[PDB]
Amino acid sequence: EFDAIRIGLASPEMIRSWSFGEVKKPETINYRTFKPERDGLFCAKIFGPVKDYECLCGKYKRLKHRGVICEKCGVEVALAKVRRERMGHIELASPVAHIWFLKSLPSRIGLLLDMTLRDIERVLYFESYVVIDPGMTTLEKGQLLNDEQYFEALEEFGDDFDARMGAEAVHELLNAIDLEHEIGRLREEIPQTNSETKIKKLSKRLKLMEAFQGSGNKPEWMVLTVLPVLPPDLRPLVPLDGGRFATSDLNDLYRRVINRNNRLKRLLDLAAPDIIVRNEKRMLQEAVDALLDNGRRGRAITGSNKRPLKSLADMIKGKQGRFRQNLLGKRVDYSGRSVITVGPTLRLHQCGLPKKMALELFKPFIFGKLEGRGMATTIKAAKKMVERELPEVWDVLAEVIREHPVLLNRAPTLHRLGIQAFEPVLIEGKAIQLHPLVCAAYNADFDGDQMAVHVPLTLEAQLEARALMMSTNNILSPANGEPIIVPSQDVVMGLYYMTREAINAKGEGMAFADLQEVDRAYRSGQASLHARVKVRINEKIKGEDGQLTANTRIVDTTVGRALLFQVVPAGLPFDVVNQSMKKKAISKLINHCYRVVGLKDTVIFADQLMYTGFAYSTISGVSIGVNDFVIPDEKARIINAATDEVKEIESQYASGLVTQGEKYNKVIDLWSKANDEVSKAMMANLSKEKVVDREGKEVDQESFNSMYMMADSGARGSAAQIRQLAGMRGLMAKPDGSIIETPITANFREGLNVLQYFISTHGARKGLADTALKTANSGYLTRRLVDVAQDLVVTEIDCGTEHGLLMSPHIEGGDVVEPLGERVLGRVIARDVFKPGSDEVIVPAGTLIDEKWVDFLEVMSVDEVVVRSPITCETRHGICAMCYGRDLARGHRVNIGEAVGVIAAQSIGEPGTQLTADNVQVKNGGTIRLHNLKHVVRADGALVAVSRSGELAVADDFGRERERYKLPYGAVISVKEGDKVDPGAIVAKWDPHTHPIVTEVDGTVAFVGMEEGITVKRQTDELTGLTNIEVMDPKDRPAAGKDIRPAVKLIDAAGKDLLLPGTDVPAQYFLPANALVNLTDGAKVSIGDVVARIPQTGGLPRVADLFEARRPKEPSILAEISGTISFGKETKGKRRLVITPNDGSDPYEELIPKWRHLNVFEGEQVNRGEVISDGPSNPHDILRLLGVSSLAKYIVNEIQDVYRLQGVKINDKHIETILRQMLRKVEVSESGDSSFIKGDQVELTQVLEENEQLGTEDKFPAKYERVLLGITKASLSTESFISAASFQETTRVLTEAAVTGKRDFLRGLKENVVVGRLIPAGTGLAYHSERKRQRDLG
Amino acid sequence: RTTDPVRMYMREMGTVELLTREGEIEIAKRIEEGIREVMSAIAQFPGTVDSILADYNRIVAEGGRLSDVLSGYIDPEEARLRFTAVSEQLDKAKKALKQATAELTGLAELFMPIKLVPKQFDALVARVRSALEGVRAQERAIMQLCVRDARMPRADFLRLFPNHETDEKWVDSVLKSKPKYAEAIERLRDDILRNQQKLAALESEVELTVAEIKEINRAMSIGEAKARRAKKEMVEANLRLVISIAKKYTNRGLQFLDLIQEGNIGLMKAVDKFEYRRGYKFSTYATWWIRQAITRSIADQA
Amino acid sequence: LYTNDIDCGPFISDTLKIDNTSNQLEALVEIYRMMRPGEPPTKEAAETLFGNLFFSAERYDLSAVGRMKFNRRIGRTEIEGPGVLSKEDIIDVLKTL
RNA sequence: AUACCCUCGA
Ligand SMILES: [Mg+2]
Repeated sequence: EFDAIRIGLASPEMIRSWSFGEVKKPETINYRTFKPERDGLFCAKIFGPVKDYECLCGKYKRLKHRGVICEKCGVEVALAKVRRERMGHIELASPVAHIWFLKSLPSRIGLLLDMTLRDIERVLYFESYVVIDPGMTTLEKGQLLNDEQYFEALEEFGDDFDARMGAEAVHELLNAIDLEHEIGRLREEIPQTNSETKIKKLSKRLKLMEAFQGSGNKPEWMVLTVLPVLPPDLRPLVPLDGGRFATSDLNDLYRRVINRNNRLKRLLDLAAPDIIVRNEKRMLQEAVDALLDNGRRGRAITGSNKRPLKSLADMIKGKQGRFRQNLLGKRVDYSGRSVITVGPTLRLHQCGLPKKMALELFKPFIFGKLEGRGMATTIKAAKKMVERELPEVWDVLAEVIREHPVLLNRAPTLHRLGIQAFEPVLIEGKAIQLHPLVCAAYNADFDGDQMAVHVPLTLEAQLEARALMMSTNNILSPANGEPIIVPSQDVVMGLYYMTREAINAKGEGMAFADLQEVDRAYRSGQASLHARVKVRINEKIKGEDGQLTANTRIVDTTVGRALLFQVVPAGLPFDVVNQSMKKKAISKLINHCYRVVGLKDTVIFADQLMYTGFAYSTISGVSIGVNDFVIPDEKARIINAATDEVKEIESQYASGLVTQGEKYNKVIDLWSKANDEVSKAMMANLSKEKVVDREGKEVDQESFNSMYMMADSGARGSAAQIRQLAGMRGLMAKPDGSIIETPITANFREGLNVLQYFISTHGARKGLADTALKTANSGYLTRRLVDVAQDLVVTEIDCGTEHGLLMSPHIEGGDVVEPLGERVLGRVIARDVFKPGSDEVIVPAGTLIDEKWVDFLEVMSVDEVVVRSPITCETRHGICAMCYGRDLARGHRVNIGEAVGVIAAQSIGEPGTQLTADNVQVKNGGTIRLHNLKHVVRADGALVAVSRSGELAVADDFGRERERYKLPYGAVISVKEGDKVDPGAIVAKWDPHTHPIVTEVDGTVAFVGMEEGITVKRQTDELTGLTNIEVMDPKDRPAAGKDIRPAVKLIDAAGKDLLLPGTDVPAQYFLPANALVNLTDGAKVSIGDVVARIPQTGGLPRVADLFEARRPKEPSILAEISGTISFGKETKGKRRLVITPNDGSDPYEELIPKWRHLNVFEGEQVNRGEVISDGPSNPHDILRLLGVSSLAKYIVNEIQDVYRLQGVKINDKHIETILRQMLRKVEVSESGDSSFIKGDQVELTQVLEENEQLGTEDKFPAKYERVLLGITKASLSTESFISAASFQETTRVLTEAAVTGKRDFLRGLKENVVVGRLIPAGTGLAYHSERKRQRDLG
Repeated sequence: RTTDPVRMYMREMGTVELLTREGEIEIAKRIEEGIREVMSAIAQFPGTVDSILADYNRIVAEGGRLSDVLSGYIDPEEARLRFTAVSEQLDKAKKALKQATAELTGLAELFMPIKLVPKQFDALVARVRSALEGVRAQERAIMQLCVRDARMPRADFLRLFPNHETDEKWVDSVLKSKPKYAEAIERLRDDILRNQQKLAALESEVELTVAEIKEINRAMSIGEAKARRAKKEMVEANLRLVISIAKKYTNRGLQFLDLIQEGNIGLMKAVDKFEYRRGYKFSTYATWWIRQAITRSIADQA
Repeated sequence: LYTNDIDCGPFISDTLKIDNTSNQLEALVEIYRMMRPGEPPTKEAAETLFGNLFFSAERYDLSAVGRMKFNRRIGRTEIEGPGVLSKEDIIDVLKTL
């Protein structure tokens, strides 16, 4: 065994140790005799023998001496496999710099010499000298000299100045670094300079120097004086048929390097002139650079082809970018594929398998069984029987297939559900038969899809297939507890048609003694499928745990509902099946049955539902005909009216009265209203388009029109599509996004004109083009999500912490978006839950909330609860099994070893393909309550609230808040806390239209410095619209009026100076430009009076932005520290708003440029959490100021809005898991034990602080600040280098690991995947634990 | 910050300019002057002259060919007369080994116009540099011995010892200087003296002293440096020709720089085998060698 | 300097206030430095390179469609024109821009 | 039995 794969620089001595010879000849194989030549790229002396256990001459052919090397044949006789491990070396006449440590964005060789990459490139390209060992001379070691400059320096000095050129000079510089002295000097000079940029550069210098010192790495090794050569089979020449040979790019590059090296030696040995020698050295540097990588500087090309050569960097990068196609993809055996086909006679656990595919896949199993039964003696006979397809081979094939599950997956597997185990059944054909109910999970229709089939071999593999990924096990979606193996289109249609009702039908009225009599009457044809009848039933209810009570009851229902209830298992009431059985109702029924009865009865119920749905959709000859699309009669009248209106509006525009810009909006609004009215009329006609006779007088009933059934049942189609099918198509958008001024009046039944078809083509082309980019972005996003959240696996059971996130129902707006029940279902409680009256414990502790608990919480008036979240659970290297709540694919709590991180990433990324103001008006009646409001009462009781943080809530009678609204600054509210307000009332009468400035104090104000023409302007509007004064702009004012700002000095009614609480200075708010101060100076202004009034995306890109924690073009400016805010000096061009908190004055405040509008009013509480200027928030400021839980709530809500817009439901556990993975790193402020500023894992800092507490001193513990990293940045910054190297930027991370000397302990999922070990999660957890037991404990 | 290597090759080479054919004649005259100087230096080494007499004896005994020994002057019968004269000069110089110095100067004058095949040139160079290597090795041996054992100071080392290396005068003088280091030297008298006996044997083989051999080898080195400088000037002149001719074979399955470097090697070979008395332009002869080099390079890569 | 503020801005005049290029040789050598960086430029070499890139029947050509469309877009009655860019063609494109 | 290019399906 082994562990902890290391990475470091290759020493010339260790490079020699690796090699088995010195490659010296460029050519590979002689054209006359086809054996590799001496000292060539395939020489037998170096790389090994061509034929296993053979030599060059054949002197020794026996298989006995496997290590002896013959006398005439120096090529040691050994196995042919050895050509894969044996490498050689090339001795270069001069050293050449390594391309990776040169051209990486932070140049390691440049950083180690404190000289810019440009200067090093000048030296390497033989353009300028560099100075080595300055000695006692004016020249410095870092000084570069030109030809004339160097000649002058040599003439002036003569000696004591070693100046060189090329990579030889760089090598001479590197080995004279004296890393100890440089580290000491740079550490001494690190705190001397207070510049942030310089301190950052010297900190990076320190990091590199300490990495080199600790890692046992030598700086001179960066410039390789000797380079290896790949073993011949890893750079093979695959002979083309016809005697041609196909040479790999590696062979071409190696040949080029060898040729240039041989040229170098034989031109230095004859003392060629300096210019040509330096040109040859440059060529050798370029050739080695092209061998190592390409396109960085030179972009070398091949012969007679514009395609660049493939270097080793591109080889290790793999295909598909950096996603290793050989170490992660790894085409497998015992596999096949074919087109899929629906099999309606299949049970949920089994799938059809063609005879030939099954016979080919299970061939070794068939051979084994044939030999065991003795029917075949030699394997040749077994092959003859299996190829003859003798009748007895089908019996043994059936025996090997009986209990051997197989794996089926679609091409894009967006989640674990995309590959499930099926117990194959032999079928006659070439297509793979699929169960209809698993198509939804696979997202696989039968329009040409193909599926790959894989045969697990080991008993471990078969048991994992049967116990974890058998199709019956995964009924519920891992993304949300809602079922995924649910009736789809056709079976939903059948079940819906069965459970309908007709006003008058054959067989209506009589009573049936049992469901059996109902079936007997229906099959005999004496009763309609949907006829209102009476039937008594024997339902067994599971109301009490462990006690199944059966009761007999007579229910008024239909024949179809009674028939379908005969399928329902024995734990559910009949009332669950007495409705119309729409798709959502059926899905909820399956979900309820799973959580009540079990799993086996649930799969039986699902199979029975599918069978009956198919049977009764076949019995009902439902069909689509031209008469089914019922065009409403009023559509013609509505269209004519709208055409008359648009003609009138066009005439008005021609008159010039109406502007084109307003006419566009008017006509689009008119046409949208007409389209909505037409659609409403069509739906109202279609839905009730049934007139029936009930023993005389005619009556109406729900329609039996086929298209209406297909919509209402939810089987297939939507109202938006019937809007096109039977109503006007409505407005359509031009490619620029502007809605075309004329709509499509015709529907698909009437047929569109040519122009309308062309517009619909605009729309359809836009959508179809968007689809492919949506798929690509979703794939990239889910790949990044998986690679950032893979190491997270449940390890502990209960971490022990009591921190979590306060979860409350999402009530953004007037309606409840998500009830509290759905948010905390399957979660775990973090603290006590209390009644409306305290001291009464409802939910004690971390009890996993289930259906019973959510019903209990709904019965009580619990509104806000705190639950344990993965962002909590401070356990190290994993997550506790509580803080990650109930598993979603299973009904119970998660089990140790569940890779919830990968499940989270798959859950978030799977539905990506589905992606792309004055006053408050209370909705319903409820007791109004205030939250986070800080305002004093007005003179008359207006209660104007100037605080920016504040909201208005209308709590229900029970106590839960039914609706909440954001109350803005300066809002007058008729405070009636505890007094119920009727629905539609306007309790708060805010009307900002401006930035009002409240006046918390009263008295006769003293507007000091109000200059009419310099600071203010008594400009009155027309018709005496305002008796006020307009403040003069700072630049529009005079030279002296530019610096003068109006100030309303705080005085009382008699002239007494007043000041705001907390600060001695008065609340004399300045009046800036564009102000509205109506109150006369010296007039008593009431408390809260308005003094100064100043007038003021979505889809996959948005969720990607949130998961990368990006900064938009204009981020929202937020307050830094809570306290007394000030005014920003606009003269300097950037507003500086100093903050003076009452608890402690901190004068530090940044300057915000006035390029973006700032809506901040001075003289109020800063409220660090609050916002200073509008705009989309920058995830960071929220994290570093509001906290972690606040950032968690904001990010979760932001992602969930995007997902809920398309109606896809995803549990928040997954988003919180990804958030935990991103917040995994923290930066340190005052270390005492580490570097000043460093990005270290929070686990590392926590461990260091815990050890320091019980250690040398007590102050050794470090203080740190949490930092947020994007997924593409958090994934590349992992401690393991193998995980990052196979994600992205392989070169950068590999060079960083090389210089840093990183070690990778294979303790993640991808590490064990690439190295071929058992996964540290799932069933490999036991193996990993035993390995840890045997390793750590001796 | 151009990254194109061809571009910087053009920049660095573009400083030098061409020259008319009289300039080529002058450069070839410089080459001839250097080789004449080094050959005249070789004349002051009796072993080399005896070796050229032996090669002539092989010529007469048909052990060597006319084209494998001589390369003209500034038919074998003129060679007969010239080597008879040089042998008579050698014998008259050896007879009176004062006036012997004048006799060797006349010997160098007579052997000065002669020109020989490069193989014999490298043989003569190998002999003289081997004598130099022996002297230098004795220097290093004595130096490491005394410095690392007796701690005898480097100042008196580089003051009194040099240029004799053969007589007991320096050992005795250091012994009479009476430091403790001279007392420690007495343990190392035997090895140093027997190595100096070998040096004296080498000198008696060559009949010359250390200072004389140093003078001749220094003059030969100066002549070689002059010839090397002339060749450098000439090849830097013809770099333009080599790039111009290298244009023909770009897409021949080989890089441009490899082609021009092989053509450069060919043109240095051409310079090594170019004479001005042919009365021809250089380009005519350089084209053949450059074509040979480039074509062979491309043929090797098939 | 006949100009205005709201319309007719100094877009060219402001551009001409830079690059410190007075002689046509200075402009030619600057263009040679830009297009062929590194190699030291000579008068003849830079002039030849600029001429070849600008108005040579080889290494540059507008087809009949190209000339017709350029004339139509910049504004010209003649449909047919020279195959190479005219001296005043660049001035016309600058004016249109 | 290696790399590009083209076309096609989900
Ligand atoms: Mg499909």
